[PDB]
Amino acid sequence: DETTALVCDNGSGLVKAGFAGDDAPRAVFPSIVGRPRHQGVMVGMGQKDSYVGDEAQSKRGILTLKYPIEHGIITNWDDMEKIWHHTFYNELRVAPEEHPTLLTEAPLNPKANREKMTQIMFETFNVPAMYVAIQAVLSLYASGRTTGIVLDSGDGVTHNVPIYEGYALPHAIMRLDLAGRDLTDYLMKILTERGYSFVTTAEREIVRDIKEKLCYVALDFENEMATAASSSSLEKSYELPDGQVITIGNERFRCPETLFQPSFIGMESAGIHETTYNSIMKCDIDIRKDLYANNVMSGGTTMYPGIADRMQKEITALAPSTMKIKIIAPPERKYSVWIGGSILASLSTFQQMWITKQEYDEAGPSIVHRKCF
Amino acid sequence: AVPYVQAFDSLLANPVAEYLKMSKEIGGDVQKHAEMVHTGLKLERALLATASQSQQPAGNKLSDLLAPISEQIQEVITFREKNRGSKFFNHLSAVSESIQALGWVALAAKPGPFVKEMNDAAMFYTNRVLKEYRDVDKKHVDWVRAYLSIWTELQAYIKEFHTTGLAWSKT
Amino acid sequence: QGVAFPISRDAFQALEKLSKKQLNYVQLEIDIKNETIILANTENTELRDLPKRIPKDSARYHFFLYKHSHEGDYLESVVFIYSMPGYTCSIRERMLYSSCKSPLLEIVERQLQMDVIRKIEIDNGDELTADFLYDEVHPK
Ligand SMILES: Nc1ncnc2c1ncn2[C@@H]1O[C@H](COP(=O)(O)OP(=O)(O)O)[C@@H](O)[C@H]1O
Ligand SMILES: [Mg+2]
Ligand SMILES: [Mg+2]
Repeated sequence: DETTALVCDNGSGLVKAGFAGDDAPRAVFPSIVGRPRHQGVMVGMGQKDSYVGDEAQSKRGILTLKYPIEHGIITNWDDMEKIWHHTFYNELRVAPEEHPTLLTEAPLNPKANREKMTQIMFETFNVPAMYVAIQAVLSLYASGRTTGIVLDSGDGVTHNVPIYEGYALPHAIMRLDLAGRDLTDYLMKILTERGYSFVTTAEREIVRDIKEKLCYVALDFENEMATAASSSSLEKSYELPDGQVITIGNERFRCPETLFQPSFIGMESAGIHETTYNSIMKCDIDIRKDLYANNVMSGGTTMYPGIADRMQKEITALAPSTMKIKIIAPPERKYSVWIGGSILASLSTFQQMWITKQEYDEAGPSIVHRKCF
Repeated sequence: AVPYVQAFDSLLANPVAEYLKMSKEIGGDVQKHAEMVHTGLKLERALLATASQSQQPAGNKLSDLLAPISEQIQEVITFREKNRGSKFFNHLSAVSESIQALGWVALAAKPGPFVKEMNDAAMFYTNRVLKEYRDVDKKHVDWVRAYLSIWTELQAYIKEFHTTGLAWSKT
Repeated sequence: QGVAFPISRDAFQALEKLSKKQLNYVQLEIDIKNETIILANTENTELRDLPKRIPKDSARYHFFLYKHSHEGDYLESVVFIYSMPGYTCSIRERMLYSSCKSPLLEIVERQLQMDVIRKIEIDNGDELTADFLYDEVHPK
């Protein structure tokens, strides 16, 4: 951690940060900025103008919240700078001018956006060297292949990213503004409609844990609903932080069913199986066969037991009857983007691939699009 | 003094003393943070004793009256912010993100709901302490219950004597 | 694009022989610790024995001389194979075989004019039938 390269995966909802060579990110926190709801009824009394990450989450009951990433793209730059500052100084506790930093990039990111992040990293954080890698490409590569279609379902956004020999096909990338935080919120709603009351920020955290520990994707949703209504076999008990034990039934599979049926939250969109199929269909007919046999899942929202089998069933139903369909769900898929970056940045052969501060000063902003992965 | 000063001294002698006792059992940063919380609560008691026998002041007199509490709240917060590498960072965060509850005395209205919100911010961190230490040592579970009891008792104390705000003397 | 791992002298010379059709099969492995591409095997391999060459316990690169008929012509075509058997491979192994593939193929074409006809990515040797190889190289 002396001069070790840093890996920063700025997610739509979660920052995954750490040191190149580690098996897991050292810091994982919300990519969110919170501001007081009212001007102030009291002076000072420890009040701050803004709060970042977990400090924003703990005080969400008295704040307005804002994600610096909108529709999967960095949008609120002063807020993103607050999150980057927090990552270096409060979470990783490093001097950024001492560490080469690898940053990840979301699908369809404009050239000017990558230039903006690079400008902030070199001029504002004074990083000695930098590198940008595409999230979906790092996950596909970490899965053991260079051609396939990545389903990246994270916190605020889900993408279908077709990739050919490490190059994403921008014309065919599909976006769904539905992922992890939306499922937590929907689980809160259906547990409330059941009679439970999860309202406070700590209760939102309990619901997020219930989702991550007990939710699953049913292979046949309607068959599962009929079993749940006639039998208690799908019921699972959950221990609350205070030791109280609750019982969860059909909410286990109704919550991630939203990914396949966005109408569950009233969202007018096709489900993740249909957007995968549509993304494959936008590509040239000759690559489609390789895409169908290489559906790779990444991101925390692809962690549900049964999601791979469900996607296999749904893509089979849409694709030609003779098409070989395969879903690859690596066990590391929750952090595959970060892990991929960690492996890369730790290689001795990578030390010559960084864009140095010297290189940036000489070639200008266009150097980030030339030095690629 | 007046019933609300007596009731605050009972709050200091009961959940606060339990919190100080559990913080001492954990020691280190937790013990150091507790002494700063205690200083804050003692500064609040002094303001309650002043308010019990004096009419509602304004501007400079009121700012001078509330400034020691405001400054001690910042001292509690600064400690946590200067100790991010602490082995008890969720304990420190539960305190720093909730200590503004002492600021209820500055509110023109609804002090009770404000202390409730501060208690909810502490619970974001105390639930992390419970999850990490429920199988480690009971003293951490006891510390969480002791710290949170200060704010549930403070809310009961506010509802009883200062429902619409700090009950300054009329005469 | 990708990460460039230096190819050993023996691996280069084996590939040189394959480009001259002195060899018909070249298996390359990544030395993870040394960040190099080394020679694993150059065993005589006819299409019927190609499935036997794909390891089940680790990822490998393969350059195979695919001798076959296509529309009246007898072709002797170099096929590249990146075989990755699954979770028996560590995430570092999967990441490095994926990341090193493109610079290896770039240097093989540039320095040896290998003219790789097709690049294939497989899970196991059993899928390397004559039908599969034909349909991969000559689709539709
Ligand atoms: N085991 C799990 N099962 C289901 N959802 C999970 C699991 N682990 C994490 N998540 C969810 O994944 C989301 C974060 O995913 P991530 O890929 O890090 O998002 P992003 O990169 O967009 O920030 C959160 O909404 C979280 O609750
Ligand atoms: Mg992500
Ligand atoms: Mg394949």
